Amino acid sequence: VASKANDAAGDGTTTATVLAQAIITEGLKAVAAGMNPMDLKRGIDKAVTAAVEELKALSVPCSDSKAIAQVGTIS
Amino acid sequence: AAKDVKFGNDARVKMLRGVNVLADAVKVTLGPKGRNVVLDKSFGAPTITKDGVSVAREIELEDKFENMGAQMVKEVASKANDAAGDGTTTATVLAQAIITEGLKAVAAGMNPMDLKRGIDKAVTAAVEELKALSVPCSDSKAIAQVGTISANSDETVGKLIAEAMDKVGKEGVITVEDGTGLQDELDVVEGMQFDRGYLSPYFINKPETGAVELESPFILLADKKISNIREMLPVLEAVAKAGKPLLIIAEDVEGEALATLVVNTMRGIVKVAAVKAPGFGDRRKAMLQDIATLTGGTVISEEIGMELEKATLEDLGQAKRVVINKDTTTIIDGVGEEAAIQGRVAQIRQQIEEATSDYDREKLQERVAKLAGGVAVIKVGAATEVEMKEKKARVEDALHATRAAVEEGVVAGGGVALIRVASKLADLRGQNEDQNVGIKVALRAMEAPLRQIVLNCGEEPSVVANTVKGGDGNYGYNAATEEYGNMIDMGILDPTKVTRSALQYAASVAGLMITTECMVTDLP
Amino acid sequence: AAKDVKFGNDARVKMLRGVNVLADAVKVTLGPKGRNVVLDKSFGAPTITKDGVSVAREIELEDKFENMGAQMVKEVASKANDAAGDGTTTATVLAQAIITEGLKAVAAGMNPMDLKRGIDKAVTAAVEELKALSVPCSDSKAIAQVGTISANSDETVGKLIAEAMDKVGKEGVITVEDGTGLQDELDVVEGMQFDRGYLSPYFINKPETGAVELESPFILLADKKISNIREMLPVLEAVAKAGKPLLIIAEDVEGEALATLVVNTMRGIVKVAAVKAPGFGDRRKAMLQDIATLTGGTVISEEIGMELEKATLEDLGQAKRVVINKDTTTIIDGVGEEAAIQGRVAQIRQQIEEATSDYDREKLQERVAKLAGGVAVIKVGAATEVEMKEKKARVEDALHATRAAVEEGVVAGGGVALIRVASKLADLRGQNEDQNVGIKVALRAMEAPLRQIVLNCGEEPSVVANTVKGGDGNYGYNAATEEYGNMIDMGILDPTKVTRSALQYAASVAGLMITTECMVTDLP
Ligand SMILES: Nc1ncnc2c1ncn2[C@@H]1O[C@H](COP(=O)(O)OP(=O)(O)O)[C@@H](O)[C@H]1O
Ligand SMILES: [Mg+2]
Repeated sequence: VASKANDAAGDGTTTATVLAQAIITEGLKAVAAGMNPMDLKRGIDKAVTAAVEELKALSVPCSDSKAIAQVGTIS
Repeated sequence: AAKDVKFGNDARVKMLRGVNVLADAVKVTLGPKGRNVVLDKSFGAPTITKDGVSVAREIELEDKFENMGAQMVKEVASKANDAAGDGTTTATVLAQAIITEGLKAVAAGMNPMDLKRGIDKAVTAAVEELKALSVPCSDSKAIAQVGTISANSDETVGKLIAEAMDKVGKEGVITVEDGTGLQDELDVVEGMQFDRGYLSPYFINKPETGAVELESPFILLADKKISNIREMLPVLEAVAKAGKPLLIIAEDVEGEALATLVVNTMRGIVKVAAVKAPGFGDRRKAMLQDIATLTGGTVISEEIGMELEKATLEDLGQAKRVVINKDTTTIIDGVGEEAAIQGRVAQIRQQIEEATSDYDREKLQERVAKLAGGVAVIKVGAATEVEMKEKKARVEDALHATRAAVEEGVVAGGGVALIRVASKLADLRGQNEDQNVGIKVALRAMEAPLRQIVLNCGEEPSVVANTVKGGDGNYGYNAATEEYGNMIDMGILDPTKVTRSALQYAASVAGLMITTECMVTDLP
Repeated sequence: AAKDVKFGNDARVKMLRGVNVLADAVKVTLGPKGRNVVLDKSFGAPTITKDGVSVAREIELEDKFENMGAQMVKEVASKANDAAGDGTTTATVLAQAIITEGLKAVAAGMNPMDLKRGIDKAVTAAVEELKALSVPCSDSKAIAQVGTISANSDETVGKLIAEAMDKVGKEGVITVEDGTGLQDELDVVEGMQFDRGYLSPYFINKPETGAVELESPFILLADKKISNIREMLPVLEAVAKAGKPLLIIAEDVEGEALATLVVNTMRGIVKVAAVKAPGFGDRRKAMLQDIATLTGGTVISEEIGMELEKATLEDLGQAKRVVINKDTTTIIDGVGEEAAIQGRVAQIRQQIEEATSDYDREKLQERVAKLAGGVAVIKVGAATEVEMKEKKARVEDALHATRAAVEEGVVAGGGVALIRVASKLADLRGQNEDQNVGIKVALRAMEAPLRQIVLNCGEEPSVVANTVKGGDGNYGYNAATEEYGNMIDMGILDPTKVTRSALQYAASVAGLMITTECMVTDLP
């Protein structure tokens, strides 16, 4: 995850890693509760396809020099 | 003594294994078709047994901790039996079922406090459901019914119990003695029982019952706390040369004279036993005087000046028998004059005229009850001595289940009742998703006994379980004959008390463990 | 005996682990929703408990050093309880909090002596803040209030305490006895209590209280130091054949006769106990004569010629009860004549006319007080014996918290008070940057109890902590019901004495450790 995140945008690799550790922790806990892992997956994926649409909706264009300097700086 | 302390997970894992060894050894004996456990015995040949209570008693593990696990379940499952008359194994079997699944849950990273809540709810709910499934046992017909079944199809055992209850009441005290002829006998006789047990296990002279049986002994009725053995020497030397046992009823008996009387009996000259007096404070005064009257004995009150050093046989009470156990003393046939016992009744009955409180009226009534009410004795008749003390044993078994059947009724016996109540509350929810798991753990635990009976029989559990669940009420599987039917009709029943007690007691120790964070014990 | 010596860091690391095992085992039980600790017991089934005092008592480690750590915290937390009535656990939990964080600091290379200064300031300041947060408890209404809450919503317990204090004063001696009926009783009776404890723990006959309870014993009032057991043989043989206990009050009792009386009771014939006389020098003369008068006994002064070999029962005093603990003796109902006790009062009252010093006047007054002031006894009534000695226990609990509430008032009980005082002094500075760390270590240690209560309940600590901080005064979280509110209104309160004591005591041992450079012990 950490690696692909990087080939993709060259940033957010830590975030990615943090999310994965988190999906895994929680998911495995639910597998121990006796849930069906293939469904836990389908749920996770549905949740995500939805999240991505949500993000594309929150996204506002970054086009002025100030905004660009801001992403640069934060990075 | 330096201790070994274990925390959280370690603590609980040790506990789990401890309990598993207990349960795995004890559970294989559950059905009507249990497997054998071989129990070594220092001298001579080993013991082959299918009796869970016997197996349990032997379980003690090397790993302290692991041991503590096992000993904990043992303790509580024995209490189940203490209060119900059975279930020791069932309780253990269920105890494992919750502990296993709950304990996995905590270890997976769910909340212990919630898991307990869920289990506890699931139990509360099932206990209710049990009351609903429960078929009453109230009339003489029903009494004799559960008696006969509980005594293994023997219709005459059912009869004798029904008759005893028919004579002294469902509450009245019924005891069992060895029979003198081939004929059964039922006699009612002046006597009494009170909720007070032996002061030392070393008083037990019938190891198989965990009980003290004393043959027509003298009874000492002191009123002080017997601490010194000195007060005894006159009375303990008269009842020595009289070649008879001696029962002591007083405030208490402190080590100084207790530990002496203990070693004095367990391989020693005068064989005796002592128990605390019934009641406390202002009650015990008259409550002890009642037993005096009943046994024609004299009460040695310090508040009058008399001491135990100033006492002879003429002061001691007398009764043709007396049995003590863990927590009950019952005296049988008191030599106290009829003119006296009926006289005391007249005194107390009058005293009820006071009616200053519904507590005082009811408390004086309980006293009239014990005294004039009497004790019903069953003498078990048989052809041979082997048959005799065997039939005698089943009569005691049946009496147990019947007293229990009266109180809370009976239900499907094969595990069935538990399987049933569980499939009923299969929507049950909590608030935490963690409490759900709690409820489910508990629910699925309730299938354990049936699944185990079936397994022991060499049949498929899942298959029998599923079809028992498919039904309703007391429809079940009779592992003995492999037919489905109405378990009660088929004569496979447990008193409600016992199935409940088993469950509640299993649940208690499981919750306790699921919430244990620390464990302290001695160094290996 | 060759020793093993550890220095500086080694020494402290060992100490830390020692304390951590103590605290980690004891702390899991803190809340109204504690977890269980399983405590093995040689024979029989283990003990499951949520009682930190019980857990602590068992903790002793193999690694000496590590053990010394644990034992040190144990000592000091028990003193907290000694002086306040509670907090044993809380003290431990806070003790860890400081020790952990302070001890990291020292190891990081900061100055121990400053770290102590900072902690000690933070504490001094918080103790003040506590006095400010404190709500008084003075009138009968307030007494009964904290009583009832401290006795678990039982309004009748609050009443009886309020009534007792209403009879013999907020100072007056109040004891608790087993009840004879169903009714509570409150009687005032001639007696006395003085700050002097048993000479040997082996005198304890009630292991659960760590106390000596003797039933209407004779009282020996010697005036010399009892060293030889020879002086005893006449009196110790009369009180043997009298079948009664015996209390000894004299200068002291030296091993020669102490160690003999010790083994003479712990599994032996005459069961007795002895304590030192109250006061020293010229005071003890009359101070002992007071007890004589009160018990109608004779004082055996060597300065008169009488010896203990020249003493019979007629010389011994008498009282219907007497309880001794670690450091208190209180005698209940002395048989001394009214004409005598009132006579002695008249003698002493007159003697106050002297008024040569505000020390002599006040000292003769304390004597009049004990003698004519009397002792108020509560008899706890109940329906069953189990209920009885249970209710009796909560009455003693409540009495404890009430005596403490009177002295220093009450505050928010959920850890809350501590969390509060901490968020108040959150600017506090020292001079060393090292002293700051000291203050901060201490401040943040004050959140430990709340954080822990919350944790034991399975809720988030940080979140509950933050919102308790967000409020004012006695706003807090009630872990039992999970509602925020006014802790005092909601009936969750600690006497101010106990919260303070706990804090101060934890702070003492923490600083002691942070300033420890060497540790000497025996070789493994
Ligand atoms: N001032 C700040 N306060 C809160 N979040 C910040 C701040 N500055 C940067 N971040 C966030 O921290 C995240 C960290 O980026 P970084 O540490 O490089 O993780 P990654 O490798 O996943 O990019 C970014 O997602 C950004 O949103
Ligand atoms: Mg980044």
